[PDB]
Amino acid sequence: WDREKRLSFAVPFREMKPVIFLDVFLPRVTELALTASDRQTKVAACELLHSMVMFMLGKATQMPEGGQGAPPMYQLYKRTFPVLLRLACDVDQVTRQLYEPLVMQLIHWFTNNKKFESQDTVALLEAILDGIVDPVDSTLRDFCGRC
Amino acid sequence: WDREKRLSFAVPFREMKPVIFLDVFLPRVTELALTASDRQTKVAACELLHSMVMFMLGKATQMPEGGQGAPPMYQLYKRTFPVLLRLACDVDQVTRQLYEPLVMQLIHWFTNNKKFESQDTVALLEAILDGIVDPVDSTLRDFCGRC
Amino acid sequence: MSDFKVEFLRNELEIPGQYDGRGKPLPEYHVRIAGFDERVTVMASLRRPKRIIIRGHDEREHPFLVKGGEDLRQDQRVEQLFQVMNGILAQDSACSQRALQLRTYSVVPMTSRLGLIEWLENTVTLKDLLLNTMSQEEKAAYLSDPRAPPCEYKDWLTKMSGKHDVGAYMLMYKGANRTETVTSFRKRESKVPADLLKRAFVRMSTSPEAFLALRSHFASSHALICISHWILGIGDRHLNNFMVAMETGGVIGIDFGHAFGSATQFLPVPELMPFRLTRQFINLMLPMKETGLMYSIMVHALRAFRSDPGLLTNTMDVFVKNWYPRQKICYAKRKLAGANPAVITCDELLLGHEKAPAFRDYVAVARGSKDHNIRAQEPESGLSEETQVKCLMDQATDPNILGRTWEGWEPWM
Amino acid sequence: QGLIDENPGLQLIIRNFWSHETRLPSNTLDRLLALNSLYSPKIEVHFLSLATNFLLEMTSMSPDYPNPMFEHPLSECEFQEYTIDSDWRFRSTVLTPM
Ligand SMILES: Nc1ncnc2c1ncn2[C@@H]1O[C@H](COP(=O)(O)OP(=O)(O)O)[C@@H](O)[C@H]1O
Repeated sequence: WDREKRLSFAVPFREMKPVIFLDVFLPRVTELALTASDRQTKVAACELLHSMVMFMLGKATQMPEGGQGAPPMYQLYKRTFPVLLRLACDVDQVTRQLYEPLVMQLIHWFTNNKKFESQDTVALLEAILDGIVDPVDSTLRDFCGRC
Repeated sequence: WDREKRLSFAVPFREMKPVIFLDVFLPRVTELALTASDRQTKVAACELLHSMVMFMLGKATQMPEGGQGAPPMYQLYKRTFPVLLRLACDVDQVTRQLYEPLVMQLIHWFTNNKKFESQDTVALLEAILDGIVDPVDSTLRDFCGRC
Repeated sequence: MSDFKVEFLRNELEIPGQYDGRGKPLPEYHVRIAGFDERVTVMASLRRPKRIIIRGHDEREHPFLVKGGEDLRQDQRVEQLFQVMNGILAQDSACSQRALQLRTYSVVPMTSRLGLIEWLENTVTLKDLLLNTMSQEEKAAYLSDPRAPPCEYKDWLTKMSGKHDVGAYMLMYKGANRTETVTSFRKRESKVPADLLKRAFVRMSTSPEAFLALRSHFASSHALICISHWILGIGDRHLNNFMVAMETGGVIGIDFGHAFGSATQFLPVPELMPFRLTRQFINLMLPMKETGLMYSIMVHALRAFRSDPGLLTNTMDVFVKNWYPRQKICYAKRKLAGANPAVITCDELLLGHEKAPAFRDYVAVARGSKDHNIRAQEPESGLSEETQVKCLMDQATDPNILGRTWEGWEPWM
Repeated sequence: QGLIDENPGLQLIIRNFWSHETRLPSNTLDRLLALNSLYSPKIEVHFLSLATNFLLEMTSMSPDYPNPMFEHPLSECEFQEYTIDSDWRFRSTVLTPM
């Protein structure tokens, strides 16, 4: 999902500081989050993905790259936002309470004055719109509307 | 020099992570840097202040506060820039080589597209101008001009 | 262009070239022109095209690479032939098992001197990809290193009695023994970094489970495109002229400013390369070798094409409009029926230019030495697909014929 | 008393003595409580510097020590390294246009 591997984590051992790339986890973690059967697995995955998307936002603000091309983590946002969306307004009450507020918070952030212009907001809006048009996920429509 | 103490450092011990506020060092470190007599002390101080101003820039980009008032570390910039300036074009060759490039680099950064508008650049420009008008530091004039 | 506003008394313009005859159109769906943005950029090549960005009915963009000055009708027709080509590939079972498909792109000849070409979104130029992956250190080793020509080549012209930049090749073919040229070519190729594309892909694929797939797919795509091009799409394989789809790994044919024959009839840039099998592609299948996946897929493809030749032979009669076409099509049918690719390229040279002082040595180069080139052993006609492909391989990758090729057609990549 | 000795060499040697693991404890708080014992009236004028040096040089072997303080640079600009000459010379010393 990304040419070069952002989401650099530094799992903080004591005797050393190795780096673990959280992006490689993500494409499978998200699939778990949407469609896992065992609900313990699903809720655990959802809580991981909440943590991980929060990390995306964080590593974004520690901008390593101020534009001059595709914004960093845009490529990641494009494919994590539809996940975040249709995983909100899922029909697990726990996931719903966990992600509906976060999607609202994300929408909030992505019209904060700082980087109101950025392609990241462009992408998120594009995601919401392709969320409206969603053919099958009937209930996704309503949350996308509220979004 | 600042109401609330930015420049939060986390001197990285092993068994714990205490926080040391580098800002309290600064008002005396700078005086050392400009006017110290013992040249070993002076060069050491200069190298500390280079490190410390670099830290200012770093902690700036880890914006904890995106405006909505006085930009953070503006109050610090106002009183560290005249230091940085007139400490460049000092008459110690080591300090000169160390800080003239940094002042050029700072001027460079503070017209990078990202935060070209910020009051930080306003302050730095105001500093350069009050550097031109400097009455006594004759040689400061020329460096300020080049700046 | 600036002031297009959708307005009455004006028939709405639908985005050029949005029809493909696999079914009744549903003509309402097609996106129609709705003004188009600024920021046209050029593509940095001779006959500078530029890159319009048309936005339409749907607010999703549609870059179309406006391009003029050429009788694009050629490109349109050749793209249509790939279309039928891809059909013939699909309709077989053996080939379809591996899901081979050339990728076509809409060519819409707008007039005698203008025609849009749909930009393939999310793709990068092969030499662009290559140069992009190389380390900034060695990047200077192509931009400018002590061997000022990308690898010693333009300088080596002088060493081969060639003084000036253009046309000096017209002399080297005289005294070029099979050794000093070949040894030089080995050297220059060696200097160029190895494990390039391999690095690019390793960067591309997530987990080693994916590298093998993407490699198979790149190899298949480049293979199929190569063979199909040998059928007709010869010529002008500048490393700008192979696009690689970052998204999916396909190698997509790009330019066809010279179709079949148009490569080698045009004397000032004599070309004896039927394929593009230069080093970095070989080195990709590193532990394997050429004649690994690539040769097999060659065999399969060519066997497919010859199954019902009329479908493709007696389709390129679109050259209705002596006659050069009446004979280039003849070469085509000859090769499809099976001729020593050396023989067909030699005939191409023989018709190409009999007035130059080289066509003796040109023909000699094409044929290749009997001792160490497996092309020269086969009969001029009546070839079996196995033999046809294998001979064509050697003719493509032969160090000798490669090494003396045109600068620009970067034979080392 | 030796911790201030005139020769820099013995200075380093005695300090390295007092910083080996089995002399002053290895964690922080046990160090901070220990350094109070490392004091005498005569070591005064330097005692502050000496305490600081001990504490930080135990910081020196912690894992974040070489890990760069800020994860990303602030641009794409290429970074070179240059040494500073510092050859026992100041700046107003060589007459101008030679
Ligand atoms: N289908 C395409 N999609 C996007 N860009 C393309 C496409 N085809 C060509 N290009 C651009 O066109 C350039 C090549 O121009 P080309 O079509 O070969 O005409 P010419 O033969 O004059 O170069 C390449 O550098 C590539 O960047």
